[PDB]
Amino acid sequence: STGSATTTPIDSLDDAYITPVQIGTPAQTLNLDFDTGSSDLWVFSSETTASEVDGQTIYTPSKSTTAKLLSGATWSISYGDGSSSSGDVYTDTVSVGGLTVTGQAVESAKKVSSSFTEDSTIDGLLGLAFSTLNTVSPTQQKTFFDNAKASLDSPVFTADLGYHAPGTYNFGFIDTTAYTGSITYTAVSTKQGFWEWTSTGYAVGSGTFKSTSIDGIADTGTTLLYLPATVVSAYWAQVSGAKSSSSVGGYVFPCSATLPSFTFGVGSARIVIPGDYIDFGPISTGSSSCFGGIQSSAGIGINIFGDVALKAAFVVFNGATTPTLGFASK
Ligand SMILES: CNCc1cc([N+](=O)[O-])ccc1Cl
Repeated sequence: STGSATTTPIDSLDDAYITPVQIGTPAQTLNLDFDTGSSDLWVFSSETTASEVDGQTIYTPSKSTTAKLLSGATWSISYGDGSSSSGDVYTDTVSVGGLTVTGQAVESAKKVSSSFTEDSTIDGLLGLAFSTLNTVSPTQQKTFFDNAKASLDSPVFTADLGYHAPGTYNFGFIDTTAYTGSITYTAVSTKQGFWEWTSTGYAVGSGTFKSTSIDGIADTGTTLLYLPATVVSAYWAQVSGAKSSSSVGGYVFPCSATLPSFTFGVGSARIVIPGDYIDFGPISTGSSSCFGGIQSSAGIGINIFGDVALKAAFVVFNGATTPTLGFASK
């Protein structure tokens, strides 16, 4: 089997991407944030505290003839940005782009933190990291991809995120028309439950490539590119007037600037992020200070190849017995 679904930016900045997901019978379609940095499929629901729902579409398990309470199971997750959610668990039929999993754990939110409530466009998350990170207790549950894998034509999914435009998540096949050149594959460590890999270096603009190992995670659920402070300082030093602002929480730059590109290495291959992908717009409405799309990972504890980086590539998440990651230009 295969599936193919379009993923759409939630706003004009590509702050996140949403993908429609069918849950239950008859189908209830919710727009979920596909997150290769976590492993829970959770949704706003008829059980979510009413004051914490503000425009989201909710899953109502009592209206699904295939929903069954997973007795005794609960979940609770905290994300790297300080947001959180928790609740109980149903199993139900879940379909993405024509690919159907029966018995998928659907984690129903009883509580969500304020940043989820305030984002009316995101109805939940669909985790695509390794199932060892799934938070369901006392019986840990499998991700949608892990449940689908045995049925897929090939045990892979691909992320093809757009810049200020829709893109595609495919399951079970590699669309050879969706990228240019060849796909370069690189080793993955699953020890932390992430799609963790090692970039071979970077360049700023037209500058020379610096060969240096940069461990980090491929995370579709993170907006920006978080890299070591040395790398980030070298990037922003090429932008007149750019500075790290403690009050804003990262590097800002004059909105009048033209940003240089940023290149990262994948083995001997190179992925070029155009400068415009690094512009996240005014820090507040009407400001001439703009927020940068490359930020320091110092204090996060891990480097994160988020959407800023991934949207410059066609990315293969190869879930074979020994997982690997593939990157191609596009
Ligand atoms: C932006 N804070 C909530 C949030 C977190 C994530 N996350 O992947 O951690 C995704 C979407 C939202 Cl709306």
